[PDB]
Amino acid sequence: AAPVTHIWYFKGVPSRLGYLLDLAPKDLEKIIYFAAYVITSVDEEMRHNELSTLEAEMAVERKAVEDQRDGELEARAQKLEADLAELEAEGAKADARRKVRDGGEREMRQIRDRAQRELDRLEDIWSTFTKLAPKQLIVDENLYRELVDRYGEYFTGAMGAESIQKLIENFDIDAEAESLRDVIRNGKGQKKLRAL
Amino acid sequence: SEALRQARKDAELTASADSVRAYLKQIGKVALLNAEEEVELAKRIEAGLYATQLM
Amino acid sequence: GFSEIMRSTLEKDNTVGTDEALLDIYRKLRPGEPPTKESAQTLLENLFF
Amino acid sequence: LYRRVINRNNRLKRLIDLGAPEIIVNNEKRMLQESVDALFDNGRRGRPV
Amino acid sequence: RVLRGSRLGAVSYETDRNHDLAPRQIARYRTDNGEEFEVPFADDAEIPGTWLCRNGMEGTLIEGDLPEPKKVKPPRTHWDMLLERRSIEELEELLKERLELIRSRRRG
DNA sequence: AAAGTGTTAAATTGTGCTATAC
DNA sequence: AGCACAATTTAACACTTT
Repeated sequence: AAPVTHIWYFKGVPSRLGYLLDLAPKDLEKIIYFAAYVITSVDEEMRHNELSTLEAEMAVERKAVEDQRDGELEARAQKLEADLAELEAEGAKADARRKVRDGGEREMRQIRDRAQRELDRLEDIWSTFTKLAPKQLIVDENLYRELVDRYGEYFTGAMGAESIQKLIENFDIDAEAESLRDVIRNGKGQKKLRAL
Repeated sequence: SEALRQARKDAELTASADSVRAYLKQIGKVALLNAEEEVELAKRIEAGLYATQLM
Repeated sequence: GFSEIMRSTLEKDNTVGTDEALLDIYRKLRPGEPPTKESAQTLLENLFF
Repeated sequence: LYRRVINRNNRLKRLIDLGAPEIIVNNEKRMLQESVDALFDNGRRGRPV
Repeated sequence: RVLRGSRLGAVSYETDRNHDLAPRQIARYRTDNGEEFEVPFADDAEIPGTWLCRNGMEGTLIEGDLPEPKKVKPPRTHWDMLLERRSIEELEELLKERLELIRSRRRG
């Protein structure tokens, strides 16, 4: 009821499925035993031409994160103004006022750094989307759901032997044959020794 | 705690080739429920079933 | 103190402290598990003690 | 080994028609893969049956 | 000791033949994915309509008899397990309730 | 001057074999 | 257990940004 890879053609030495797809065996075992999604196709035309509108919409969410950040930062500024106003409206000790001004800076730092962490997350998902290509891997298992619910129409990804069957379907043998003929003819080094 | 709050991040990206341990680490990521959340989930289930029947 | 190899490894080791070595031992032994404070001071005493 | 293959195949065929979350179906497909691998060449990937 | 064993069966000693054998007729069934299977039968035999073919799935005869759907049901299709324990008035006064929660939560 | 970045060697894992008859 | 062998990594390198 679901496809299954033959074990002789995956766990050999050298692995024939790894050579036929240019995938490492440590990545092949992550794919076919349900540990990492693999991109199996990507529409290059839609991702090429709608890239500007997609990054323009991405800047909207980035500025929404920055706007909630500066709103909480203004809240922390008004809160620390209220602390240093109402505590210092009367006579007070010095070191507790130092601790109050320190804790205000601590909560402001917490706000801007939580915002920095989620800003880096939103940068990372877009940097992952902009370099999409088949025979990749997504080991995160949360980033793939973020790529499926958002920009989920530009590609396809799967797990296991049905994804390996889909990669074998879209596999033009003559292109890889001519490229492997040309690498050993022109280039040299470890790249030539591998391509044989 | 950068290291302490790292190696916690770098833990969930390893293979763990024993499949039983892989299944246990997979099911560990969902939290439990209290005594009154299951009531809300069951109400949502029964409402959705009635709506699909009326559909 | 005599130990011409021991101070050499103490230079080239780079890991300083109790917790900083405990996370390294746990991450090399499990491997890849969240470091806690039970698994720091009870793993070494639950393997040889 | 034939019994384990057709057992996990029948259980996958029942879990798919019943409607199931993705975790149970993926666990069943991984068990099916390990059963067929144990049938063809035992003790190669992982521990032997 | 020796421990003889047998897969349960028999070996008969009729010398084989190949000329006089009671006569047979061939039926042909057709499965769901357009496959054709030829089955021999004795002449004094009621040829059945459906046959479990070599493909693994059932195939009807090539004629147009249409014997039986036999009125087989679902079984329990959840719902039924919902409708048998909870009645329609309790659901209609609940679903609409949930429906109003879609109206109030959307605008706050 | 740092910081990567890809290309090039020693370490690092896995596979296969190990006589004959009672 | 080891003996050999070939495939797959740390690290050691100059080259090019920052």
